[PDB]
Amino acid sequence: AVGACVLCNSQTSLRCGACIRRPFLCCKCCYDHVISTSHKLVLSVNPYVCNAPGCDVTDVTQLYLGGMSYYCKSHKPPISFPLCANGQVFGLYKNTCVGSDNVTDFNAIATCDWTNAGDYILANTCTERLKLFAAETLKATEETFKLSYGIATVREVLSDRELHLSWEVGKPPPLNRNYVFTGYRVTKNSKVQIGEYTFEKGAVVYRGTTTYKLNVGDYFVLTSHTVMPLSAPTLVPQEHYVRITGLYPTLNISDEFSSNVANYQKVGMQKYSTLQGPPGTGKSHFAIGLALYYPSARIVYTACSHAAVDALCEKALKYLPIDKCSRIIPAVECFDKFKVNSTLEQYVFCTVNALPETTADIVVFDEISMATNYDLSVVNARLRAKHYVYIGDPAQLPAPRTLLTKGTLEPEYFNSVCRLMKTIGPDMFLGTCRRCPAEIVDTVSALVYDNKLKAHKDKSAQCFKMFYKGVITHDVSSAINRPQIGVVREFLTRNPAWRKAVFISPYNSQNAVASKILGLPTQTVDSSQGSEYDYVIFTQTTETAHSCNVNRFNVAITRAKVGILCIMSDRDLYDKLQFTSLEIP
Amino acid sequence: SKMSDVKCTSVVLLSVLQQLRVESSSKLWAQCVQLHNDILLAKDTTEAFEKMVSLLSVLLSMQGAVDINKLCEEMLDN
Amino acid sequence: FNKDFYDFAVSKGFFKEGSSVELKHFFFAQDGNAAISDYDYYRYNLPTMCDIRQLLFVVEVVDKYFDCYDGGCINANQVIVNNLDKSAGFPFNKWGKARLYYDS
Amino acid sequence: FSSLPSYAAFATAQEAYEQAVANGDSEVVLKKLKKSLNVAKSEFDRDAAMQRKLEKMADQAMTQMYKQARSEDKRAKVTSAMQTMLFTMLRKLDNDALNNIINNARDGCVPLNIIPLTTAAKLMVVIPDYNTYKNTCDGTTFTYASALWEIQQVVDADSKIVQLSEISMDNSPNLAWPLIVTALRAN
Amino acid sequence: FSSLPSYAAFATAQEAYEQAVANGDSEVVLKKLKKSLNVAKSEFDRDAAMQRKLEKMADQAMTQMYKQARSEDKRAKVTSAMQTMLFTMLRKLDNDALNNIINNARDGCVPLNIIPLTTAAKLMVVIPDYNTYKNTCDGTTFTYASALWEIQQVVDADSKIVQLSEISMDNSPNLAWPLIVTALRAN
RNA sequence: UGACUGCUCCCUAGCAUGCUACUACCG
RNA sequence: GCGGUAGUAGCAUGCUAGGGAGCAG
Ligand SMILES: [Zn+2]
Ligand SMILES: [Zn+2]
Ligand SMILES: [Zn+2]
Repeated sequence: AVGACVLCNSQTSLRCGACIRRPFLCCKCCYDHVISTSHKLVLSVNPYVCNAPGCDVTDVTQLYLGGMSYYCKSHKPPISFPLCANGQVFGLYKNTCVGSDNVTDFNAIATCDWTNAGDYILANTCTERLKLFAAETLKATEETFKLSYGIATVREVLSDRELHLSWEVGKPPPLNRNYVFTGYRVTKNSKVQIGEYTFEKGAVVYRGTTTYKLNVGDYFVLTSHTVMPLSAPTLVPQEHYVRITGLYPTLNISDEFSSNVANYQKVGMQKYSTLQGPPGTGKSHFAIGLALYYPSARIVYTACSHAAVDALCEKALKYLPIDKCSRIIPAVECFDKFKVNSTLEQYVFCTVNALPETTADIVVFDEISMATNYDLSVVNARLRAKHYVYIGDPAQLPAPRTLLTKGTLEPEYFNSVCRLMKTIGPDMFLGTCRRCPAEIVDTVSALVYDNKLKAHKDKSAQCFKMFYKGVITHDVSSAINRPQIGVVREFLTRNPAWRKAVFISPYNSQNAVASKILGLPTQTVDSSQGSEYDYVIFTQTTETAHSCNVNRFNVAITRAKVGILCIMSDRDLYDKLQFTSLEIP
Repeated sequence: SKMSDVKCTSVVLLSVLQQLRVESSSKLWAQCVQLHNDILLAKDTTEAFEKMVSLLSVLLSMQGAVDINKLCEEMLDN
Repeated sequence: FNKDFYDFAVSKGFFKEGSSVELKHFFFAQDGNAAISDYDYYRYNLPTMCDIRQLLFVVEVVDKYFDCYDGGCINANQVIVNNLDKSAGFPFNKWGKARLYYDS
Repeated sequence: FSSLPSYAAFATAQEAYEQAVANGDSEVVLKKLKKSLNVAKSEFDRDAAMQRKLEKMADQAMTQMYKQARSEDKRAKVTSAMQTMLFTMLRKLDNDALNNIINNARDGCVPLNIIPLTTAAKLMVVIPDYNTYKNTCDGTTFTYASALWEIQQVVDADSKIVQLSEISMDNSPNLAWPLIVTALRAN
Repeated sequence: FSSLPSYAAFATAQEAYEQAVANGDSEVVLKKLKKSLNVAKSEFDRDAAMQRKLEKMADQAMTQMYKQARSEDKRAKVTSAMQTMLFTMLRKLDNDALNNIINNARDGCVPLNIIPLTTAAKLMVVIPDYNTYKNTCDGTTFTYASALWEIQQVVDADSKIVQLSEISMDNSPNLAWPLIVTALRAN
């Protein structure tokens, strides 16, 4: 149990008892963390408790160590010394201690709800390992609070598509089913296979993702594992390599790209690089480029989900051999198309969930946005490659910051990968303005991405704009928008080719209800991973707080190819944007 | 000397083979216990180096369980 | 295997070829047919009639080797038990050791 | 020793009674001073024996602690250690049969059963590549575990009975190379 | 010590003697300065050496009485576990075939070795080898103990289901041999 | 999963005795 | 000048309990 106080870099054997992760604190952190912050409990190779029939005084306060155990004051076999004395706590390594000058780390973060702005901003000015521990404590606080929620159950089997569900009574219950509910069932006393169910609509209408067999009494509740400690940093110092020696370059060179040999030589003489890439900025076709140009290079490809891997795998088997990819499946949405159970290849793909550690040479991942430093650290410890080319964008589809109570922080102050860039400067030049049109690129590079992309392709004067204020009407538990969906439908009828789109909306219940009289497939907003299509109907709300807070969906606009539909009710993103303005009938 | 170094490597070879759940096949654990009890009672270092090939081959025929390459490039026989 | 002790002993001139002291005491392993094969050694108990006129005299010369002792029954508060943390039999090793039944 | 709060009594009284014989005085003054020396001397040879017992006691509890923590890292790492022990011991033996089936089973030629010691003694190994076949066996003769076997049947992945004449750095790239060679012991 | 009923005398005698040191004290009042905190101090030490004995005695019944409670709570958890057994091994007595031999008995006493032999529903046969199998359990039905039993399952030592066709004269070398046949009573 | 006995070494807590100095009253 | 009495600290012996370990039949 001999861990490490990385609040001091000190090697100790204690840990705070009534604390979030029970981390390793030295004799000089666990000395002041207990007196001010009420953590009157420390855990060692043996817990600091009384050791006499019935005792209930367990506070490493004035407990005295004697007779091979920790006795107490009230009943006094004192004949010994107190556990806390002379600016230290008793334990191993009582001599080799360093101390910390920032006393109020636990005093500020071990009591709060892990959601305050001040905690985050002082976190983003810490070191790499302290912030790694901060991210592990954020995962740990999420999982700790994961077992303080409700449970679903079914006690009465009814006819299909008409069931009933009660969750709970008198406790503080909204949840954007993001990660869906797969509990396990019960019949009399043992566990019975049930499968995975999806609850979107809701006597209460029930949809079906796959055929199943309901039983009486089946419960649903989620169990999540604990993130294990990792042993690798997130970022790396800048150190230009000697030469491009040790690689196997290829005689043939592409000619449809005019910025390929320059960037190849650049990555040849550069070690690590980060960029701000919107969807379709080299993630689509440049991975194949570096694959063919650098054959012997052990390029690992991974996304946060298998669906962004699908975007490259669909056409990754036509131009290149089928066997060039390899992913493992567990026994999250996937499909068994590739050769699974083969962890040996030259272009071994990867997954955030799990993959064995053998070898790697080049770092290239897809969108790494919907996670904190956890993803960078798990991918740096899973495999350590010679070169780093971070494709994607730190602020593309950010992970929702659990419970929001105090507004939303300014993107500029992200964890590690956004402020460094806009305090030192961009490293590499990269852009794929092939798919995306200019009407989006102009404003997106006007807001945050100044002088990074050029207006290559023109616009067919198709974008829809109509300034409508509308009237909002909230209820006790929901709200339905009358004006804006109606005017959208009225505008759609004016074009004959508009019934081949999808039905995507900020809220799943709204579009689900509205599809019962139009007949459109249900869709939601979690991550449009590598899925670009021409027609789309976009919406927002509740703007004010949930939709109109910051540019959470600026990059996400780039899915279309010749035009998009994005209405807005404010006057901050149209001051110079030129969406075709028209008046209502 | 040489007969006491074989009698101590067959005690560590049936502990590696007992931690890999070879006890769950009572048609092969009954042979490994007979090749280990017979080495310990041997009285020649030419008829105990040949029951150490049968006993060691049980571990090298168990595939994934033991990473032979890692374990041989770990400051040992290369 | 205690490899440190064996290395230390070998580095001090032990276990040489043709030595007076060899290793002959080991831990022997057994397979799953060991308990029943040991129980089946009870086939060596055969019914045996004795010579009663001779045994009734031997039992009287034998109870003279036991004449210098004393004995009798003792109360439950005079009984001495050492190591109360040892098994308590069938139908009971399911609920505790001898301490549980000497306390209950 | 020093640094003890009750130490400025065995210094003043020790210095006083001391100098007191040079200047000198009545026996009354001497007795008075000695009955202050002993009165504030017991206070020193009591607070520097209790400490003398605490200083060694402390260095025992903080040694059982070192034992309860090394004996839980010695038990949680059993697997990783006995595999290292075995291969440190297998190198030192420097046998020939043991150093063949180990090198062979590192490049790929592992067996599929126990190596039998009899005279018929059927064997089944898995040659993964042509070089491993060329080095090991030539003709109908196979060398393994410092013994000679005679190949009786060769089988590719499913059931493809390879004739010994059609495996030759040539027809060889055209098959599923994990073979299953069957042999019998010699004499 | 703040409630011992002999602190008042000690406190006052200290004040009278100690606090009145600066004031000129003759050799007659000095006795009061000396033999007033004395005796009182002796009594206080006597009032503190008895309190220390009462405390320890007390803290030897608030520990020996937790142990009398612990054991009775435990005595009630085993008294309710044997009861939950002797009433679960009873609902299992086919009381039509058991009240038919306790009735034909002369007085109602029977040997215990004939109760599972004549009033049981299941038979378990453990077979070492194949030769024993064909003289004891051949076919799907066999007779034993003046009855007829029909085979229901044949597990093996590993506890994997065997079928009555894997049991040949020559497939026998390929089975974990202590074979366990489970059969049910017929008619 | 871990029986019944006997002997013996090491460590901690409590009880009484054995030569001393410290106290204080008493001779 | 000495003896007795009641606390306190310090060093060894024996006995009674608890804990860990070694050997024998
Ligand atoms: Zn804490
Ligand atoms: Zn510290
Ligand atoms: Zn206590």
